[PDB]
Amino acid sequence: MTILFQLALAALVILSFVMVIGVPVAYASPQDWDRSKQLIFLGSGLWIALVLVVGVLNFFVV
Amino acid sequence: KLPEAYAIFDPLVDVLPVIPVLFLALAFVWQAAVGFR
Amino acid sequence: RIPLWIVATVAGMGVIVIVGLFFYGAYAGLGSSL
Amino acid sequence: SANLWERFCNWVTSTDNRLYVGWFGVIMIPTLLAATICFVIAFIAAPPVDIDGIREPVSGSLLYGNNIITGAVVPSSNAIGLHFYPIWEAASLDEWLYNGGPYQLIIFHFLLGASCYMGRQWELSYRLGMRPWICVAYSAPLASAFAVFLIYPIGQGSFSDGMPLGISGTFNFMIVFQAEHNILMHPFHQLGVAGVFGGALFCAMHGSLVTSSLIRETTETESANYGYKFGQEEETYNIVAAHGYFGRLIFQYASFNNSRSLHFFLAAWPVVGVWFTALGISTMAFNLNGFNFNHSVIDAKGNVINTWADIINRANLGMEVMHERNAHNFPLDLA
Amino acid sequence: GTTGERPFSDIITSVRYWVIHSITIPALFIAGWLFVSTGLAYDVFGTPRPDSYYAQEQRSIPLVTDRFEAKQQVETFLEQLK
Amino acid sequence: GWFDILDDWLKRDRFVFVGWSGILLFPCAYLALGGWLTGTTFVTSWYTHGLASSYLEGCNFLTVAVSTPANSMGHSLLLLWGPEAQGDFTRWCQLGGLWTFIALHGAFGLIGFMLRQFEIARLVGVRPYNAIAFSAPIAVFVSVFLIYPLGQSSWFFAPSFGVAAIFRFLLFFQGFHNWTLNPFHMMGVAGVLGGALLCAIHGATVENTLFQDGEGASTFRAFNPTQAEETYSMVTANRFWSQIFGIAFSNKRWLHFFMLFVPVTGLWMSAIGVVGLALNLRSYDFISQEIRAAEDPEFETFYTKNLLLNEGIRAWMAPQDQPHENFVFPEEVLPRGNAL
Amino acid sequence: IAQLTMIAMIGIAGPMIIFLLAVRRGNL
Amino acid sequence: VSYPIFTVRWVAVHTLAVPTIFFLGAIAAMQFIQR
Amino acid sequence: DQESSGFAWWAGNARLINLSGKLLGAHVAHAGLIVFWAGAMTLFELAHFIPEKPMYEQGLILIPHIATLGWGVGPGGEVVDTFPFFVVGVVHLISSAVLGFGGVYHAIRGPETLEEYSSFFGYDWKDKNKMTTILGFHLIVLGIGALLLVAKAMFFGGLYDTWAPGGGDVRVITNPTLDPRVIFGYLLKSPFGGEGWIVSVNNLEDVVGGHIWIGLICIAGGIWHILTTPFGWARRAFIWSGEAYLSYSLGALSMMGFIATCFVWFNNTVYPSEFYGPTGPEASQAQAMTFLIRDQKLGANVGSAQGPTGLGKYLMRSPTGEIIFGGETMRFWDFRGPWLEPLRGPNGLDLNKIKNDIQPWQERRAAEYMTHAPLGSLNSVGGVATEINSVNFVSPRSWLATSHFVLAFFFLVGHLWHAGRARAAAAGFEKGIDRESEPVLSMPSLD
Ligand code: CLA
Ligand code: CLA
Ligand code: CLA
Ligand code: CLA
Ligand code: CLA
Ligand code: CLA
Ligand SMILES: CC1=C(/C=C/C(C)=C/C=C/C(C)=C/C=C/C=C(C)/C=C/C=C(C)/C=C/C2=C(C)CCCC2(C)C)C(C)(C)CCC1
Ligand SMILES: CC1=C(/C=C/C(C)=C/C=C/C(C)=C/C=C/C=C(C)/C=C/C=C(C)/C=C/C2=C(C)CCCC2(C)C)C(C)(C)CCC1
Ligand SMILES: [Ca+2]
Ligand SMILES: [Cl-]
Ligand SMILES: [Fe+2]
Repeated sequence: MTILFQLALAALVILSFVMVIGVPVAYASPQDWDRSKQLIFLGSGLWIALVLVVGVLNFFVV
Repeated sequence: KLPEAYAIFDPLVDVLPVIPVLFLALAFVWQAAVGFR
Repeated sequence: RIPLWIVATVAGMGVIVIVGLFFYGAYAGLGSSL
Repeated sequence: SANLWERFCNWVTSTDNRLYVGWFGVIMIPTLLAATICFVIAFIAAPPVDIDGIREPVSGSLLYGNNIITGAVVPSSNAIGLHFYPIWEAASLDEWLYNGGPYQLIIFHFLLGASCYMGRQWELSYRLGMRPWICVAYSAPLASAFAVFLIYPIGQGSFSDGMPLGISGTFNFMIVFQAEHNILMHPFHQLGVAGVFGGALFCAMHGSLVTSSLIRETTETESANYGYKFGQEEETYNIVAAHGYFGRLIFQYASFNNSRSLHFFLAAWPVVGVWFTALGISTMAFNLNGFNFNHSVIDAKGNVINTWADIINRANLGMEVMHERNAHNFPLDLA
Repeated sequence: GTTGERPFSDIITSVRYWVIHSITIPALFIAGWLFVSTGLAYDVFGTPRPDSYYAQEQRSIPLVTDRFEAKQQVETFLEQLK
Repeated sequence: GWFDILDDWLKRDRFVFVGWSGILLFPCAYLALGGWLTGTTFVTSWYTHGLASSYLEGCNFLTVAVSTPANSMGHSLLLLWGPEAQGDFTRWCQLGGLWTFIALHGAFGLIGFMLRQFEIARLVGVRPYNAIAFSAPIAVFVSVFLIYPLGQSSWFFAPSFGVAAIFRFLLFFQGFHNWTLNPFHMMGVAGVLGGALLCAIHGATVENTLFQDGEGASTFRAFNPTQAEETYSMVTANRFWSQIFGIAFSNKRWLHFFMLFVPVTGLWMSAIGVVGLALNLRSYDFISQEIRAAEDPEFETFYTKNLLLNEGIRAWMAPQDQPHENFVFPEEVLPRGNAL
Repeated sequence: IAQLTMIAMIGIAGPMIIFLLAVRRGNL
Repeated sequence: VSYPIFTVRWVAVHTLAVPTIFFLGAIAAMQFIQR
Repeated sequence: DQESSGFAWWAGNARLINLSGKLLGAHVAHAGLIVFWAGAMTLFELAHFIPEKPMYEQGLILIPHIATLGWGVGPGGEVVDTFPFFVVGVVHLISSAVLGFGGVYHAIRGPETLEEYSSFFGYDWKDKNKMTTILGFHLIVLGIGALLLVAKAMFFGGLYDTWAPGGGDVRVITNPTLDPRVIFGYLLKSPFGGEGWIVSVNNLEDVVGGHIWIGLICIAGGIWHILTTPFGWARRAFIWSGEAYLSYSLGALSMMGFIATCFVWFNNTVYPSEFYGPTGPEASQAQAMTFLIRDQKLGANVGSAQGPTGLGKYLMRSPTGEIIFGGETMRFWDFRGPWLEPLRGPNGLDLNKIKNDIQPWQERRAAEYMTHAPLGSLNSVGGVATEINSVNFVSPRSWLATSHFVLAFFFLVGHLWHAGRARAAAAGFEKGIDRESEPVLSMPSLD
């Protein structure tokens, strides 16, 4: 539960760091954002579940 | 202080506040890269 | 050839770092008050 | 009559008036005449004012023992604080002159008018088809009168703490300020002196560079000034020769060649610097004072090793400890 | 608009430049650092170390009081373990 | 002849023009700047003023400084190899040799620089009004950092090189010389203050009275580096001020000469005032005022008020500000109002 | 203790997201 | 063009450039002295 | 698309004056930075927050904003649960990512203009209706917000009422002043000493009540603009352009910035001295309290004590007859405060209560506030400029007040600047005098 929480919360940080540097260069070079429109979508969708994971999961650790 | 669990992020949260300033800064990194058009 | 805009943003952060070290030194050094 | 009011508005706004009485002017002209007329009478004949609310009248007018340098119009009483004290608030004028009523009548009308004076510096520029912004340069000196005549008093809780209207009275405002805020050790004041020193500096630079690079069109025994006619087409000085000299004094890229960039800098510098100085007084009006490095550097045992910052504190204490002799009854000066 | 000197822009960009200064700059830095950190600076400038303003007990200042025999007077101030 | 060859070389148009003048300017100008930067970080003012004055001791950019020599030194030039330091360097440092160093060097450096302007002016063939102007700053430096202390007991009372170390110079002058009440200091400020006005006011008048010579908003590019027409409506400017202030220029040649005059005259006056403070011939009091204040205890002006502020400044500062006087002012002798 | 570790990365991040664009050359 | 290296400009640039860094290094070190 | 042949680099953002879409990214990306801050700062504050210690002694300025809305605090501003703080902080911080996404998106991928990618969102500056309407939408969003407060106070928990009968405490307002005569009365109040205008609000009923009125009055105007166009004068009076609109909103913020500076400096109610520090006047008052209290214990008769000037060491009279504290503190006789009120009578400070009803909690309140006046230095050294280092402190009320006067000011310059530009832009000369047709040259000589 705890490590499980620190995983979700900690991974959620690296995804953000990755997501943050990503989306930019994404819409940036139109070399796609059609193939990456796929990547970004998964990052975005993923992120939300994560927040919800850490959200609900918070009430069990603290 | 930060709820017991998140304590591991104490240090992280220590720098968050200053970020906004960075953006005003970046805008300059950019223009420089794009040769002040 | 090293792109100018990089020479700057690098030499730049480099100064905020040293000048920032000075500001930290103000709450620890001899110039402290403690 | 094309319509009286229609006409009135055409006159007021007329750009053919010797002095452009504008829309802002309609407020300016009266407020400024009141401020000026009340001042001149005050400064010459007003009687002593109990500035510190402790029944210890300070006479500051010529007819009551003052000379131009010492004389001044004294601030409203401290008994009054920030309360509005219009003549119709006094049992009599005798009472109004004693509590420093004239001071408010003056500062309020002046600050009011001096603002409209800004509003006007815009209007005329509009009626004449010229770019605005001149009025924005004048926002600095105005923003100061405001800081020194209103912000500081609001902040400090009384108009009696506003800068007096007189030479020596001003030095008083300064000397005490320094003691209570240690302004010389505040970033904003420093930026202020940079702007003022700098201004005067640059004012001299430009002035000389230009005047020294004027195209000859005058006799050896004829005022070099005549070499210019009001309403000329071409320039009267070699801005390329100017830049040529100045570029060699220091070094080329550190010299202006664009008259427009030169003049922007020329305006930008002082105005920006004074803006900060005005924000300094407006900021130290809420007690966020200058750097306090008292007893910072201390030795290996704990002894206090003085710096010039400390020698400054002593001079400040002297001021603190002696200003307003009889006004304090308690330990801390929180007012 | 020009003189003999090689346009700074070109130099600050030349990989040769950095190849040289990446060595030179930090060089100078680490030197001065050591200048302070080795206590050498204190002796080059007679500047007191945190434990050398006063003698343990004394609370008086080592004020130089006469020009000509000044150097001599200063030396004696260092004496009282000041 | 080598001379003309030596010349030739010097007056050669480089990035940083050297010139004959440079032979004096650069050596000094660099030494002055160097000595300051050195003391600011390394030399102390302990043996001199009982003060920490360098980064090495803990001072920050505001509190650091190259403090004057002891009062014992008197007006001694304090040469590295003179009777004081005796060739020794470290001692020199501790006796404030670095002050007369920066002082005297920078002094020559201001001579060299003005000469430069004069030399470069001549070459480029322009009038020397940039040199005339610079007389003003020389006068200030000369009267304040040299003439002044030359009239006092010693270099110790000259302004020490440093930010804060200069603020006390200000406070001192108020407290001891009541300098703010001096006719010459006033003219001084009227000029610097009034000069920083012409600066700002003229600048804005130009930028907002410009003709359109481009299609852009950023009108900076729209400028002809190569003369021709006036870039701003001198005729419009005249009418503006003539209607808002009542008075307005109308002879750029005069408007610009005026700008040289105002601040250079101001600084010249502020100098004379100080040349007088050297002999302590100050503008301290108004006798008619003092006489009435003596006989009549209810007479109070913003002037009398100030003088009391001075008494406090002198009494509470003198002790740690003039160490050589071994002042001891018992708590009971210290002037103070009620409560504070 | 030394969360300077943090700053550092989030610091070279700003310039990075434009640099990679200087490489993928496009839309600056 | 065929620009030179050691020039007058270079000398100057170093007279200020070299010492500076040496000081910035010195000062940076002081930030750790104590008592 | 846009470069130097638009505007100069340093005026870059003005190149977006006519690209609705991108100009949306900016506003959506920016609004992100504010949430980011609010969020990221709260956690910074909490990360340093020490429960058993005054908030004002910790450089807090957001946690005290939450505390006022009745969150994590209880009796006398005692901090009970730090959760609401952590929550408010993280939530914002998250939403910053959501907004930031949209911003970045609308500014570098999505449509560069809107008018075509949807005529509902695309807009025309000179479109008096689109403008009056979008304005109308926002006038409603803000209106709902004003009620979002009225709700928290009346239904969801309350607010921190320092005037609490039993002594400062979270209280549920269930009786908002709705009487217009009173509510709007405030606007007709002098802004000078005593009558303080808006800043004189001194009880939560009016606060809550007044917000009820604003919420409605606000949404009402939101609908009205949705359903209308500026009349005639409204049109022959204003300038209709992208800049001109900005300017108007610039002067508006400026003014609100000055009003805010005075609120945090003077107001006791919506800015509880329990979370922020004691007010300027409140602290000077406390010194008098402290010493009248002390010396009275040493056997001094405060009522008849004569000070150096012959005015009254401890108690004197104001200009209209009321009994107030003496000393330089005579200037703050308009100060009212929970701790000091119980000593006031119908004629001001009552010599009998002062003589035997002073309570210990008051003595220490006066002492606390006396030693925490809003005096300090830039480097945060609490006290008078001549003080010594040791007590690292600068009242939150000082920080807030200064920061906002600077911002408020520069914005008034911003106003003048953007308004001056708009008027020249409209008539059309903001780029120079027509070399050919130089207006001045067609006017008679006044000479
Ligand atoms: C605008 C309102 C505002 C206010 C009122 C405060 C108030 C406060 N902050 Mg916060 N802060 C803010 C915005 C604000 N902050 C923002 C936007 C950030 C993100 C960068 C932060 C980040 C922050 C941090 C990281 C910390 C604080 C802390 C604090 C507290 C201590 C203050 C201090 O030490 O100041 C000292 C600061 C200064 C003296 C800086 C003055 C700078 C001015 C504005 C610059 C003037 C220059 C001018 C712009 C030049 C341009 C001119 C040119 C164009 C010509 C104080 C309660 C501290 C805390 O909580 O600890 C107790 C703390 O550690 N703040
Ligand atoms: C060319 C520019 C220049 C100038 C004008 C000065 C000027 C000065 N220096 Mg500086 N100096 C310079 C460059 C310069 N310096 C440089 C580049 C350095 C770094 C090496 C220094 C390092 C330096 C130090 C370390 C010191 C000075 C000091 C001084 C001051 C007094 C020294 C003195 O008494 O000289 C006397 C002048 C001469 C030697 C000129 C003699 C010229 C004639 C024509 C030659 C005749 C010679 C012949 C042998 C004599 C026959 C006579 C017979 C009876 C014996 C003086 C203001 C001192 C100071 O600041 O004191 C507080 C000091 O301690 N300087
Ligand atoms: C309500 C907010 C607001 C908005 C939306 C705008 C919007 C606009 N402004 Mg206005 N402005 C405002 C407030 C605002 N302004 C205020 C309050 C002032 C008074 C100072 C001004 C003064 C102003 C001027 C003087 C000009 C504009 C211009 C413009 C236009 C182009 C933008 C630009 O030039 O970016 C480019 C931005 C920059 C180069 C950034 C400068 C950075 C500032 C000065 C530093 C602030 C210091 C910071 C806090 C310190 C942090 C530390 C650092 C080391 C990290 C744009 C329409 C320009 C124009 O063309 O007019 C139509 C123009 O020339 N504005
Ligand atoms: C408040 C902040 C701010 C904002 C929101 C904007 C916004 C905008 N600017 Mg302005 N600008 C600013 C400050 C700002 N600016 C300042 C201070 C200056 C003066 C230095 C300028 C100078 C300026 C110029 C000179 C120009 C603009 C232009 C533009 C527009 C196009 C963007 C672009 O060119 O992308 C280019 C794209 C990139 C190279 C990528 C940069 C990286 C992205 C945007 C950041 C990613 C952020 C974060 C790390 C990731 C979040 C991800 C997460 C949500 C998952 C856009 C509306 C342009 C215009 O007029 O529009 C046509 C233009 O020419 N701006
Ligand atoms: C500032 C507010 C704002 C505004 C005015 C717009 C406006 C627009 N967006 Mg952008 N957007 C925003 C924020 C905003 N967006 C943010 C923060 C993000 C990141 C998540 C995006 C992401 C985004 C994408 C990915 C796309 C757009 C597109 C568009 C355009 C088409 C309309 C549309 O999407 O309808 C959508 C449908 C609706 C009208 C329903 C919205 C209802 C939601 C569920 C409720 C929102 C609730 C709100 C918070 C509370 C208000 C309630 C209160 C009154 C009681 C339109 C110009 C599209 C485009 O580019 O096409 C041209 C597109 O593909 N936007
Ligand atoms: C803040 C958002 C907001 C904004 C930006 C607007 C904007 C506008 N409104 Mg709307 N309005 C709003 C909210 C808003 N309104 C709300 C909430 C309501 C419901 C009460 C209304 C009701 C309303 C009506 C009934 C009308 C407008 C009209 C207008 C338009 C012209 C207004 C004008 O000329 O004023 C300038 C007005 C003057 C010449 C009078 C100056 C005198 C002021 C009031 C007093 C002096 C001010 C002083 C400095 C402040 C101190 C405080 C005071 C209490 C002592 C303008 C587009 C008009 C229109 O064209 O309709 C479509 C119109 O007839 N509005
Ligand atoms: C990490 C993280 C996060 C986030 C983040 C973000 C969102 C960020 C951003 C960031 C950014 C946004 C950054 C930036 C940076 C920047 C910089 C670092 C810059 C710099 C610059 C410079 C240095 C410059 C310079 C110059 C000069 C001086 C001159 C002129 C030119 C130029 C401009 C070049 C989170 C919370 C999730 C969690 C944890 C982690
Ligand atoms: C257009 C543009 C621009 C701008 C930009 C912007 C304005 C941006 C923004 C952005 C943003 C606005 C962003 C945001 C982001 C965010 C994020 C990314 C977040 C995250 C978060 C998290 C992750 C959380 C969580 C947590 C918790 C709860 C606790 C513990 C810790 C943590 C932190 C983990 C510029 C100038 C550059 C340039 C030009 C263009
Ligand atoms: Ca932490
Ligand atoms: Cl006084
Ligand atoms: Fe000019």
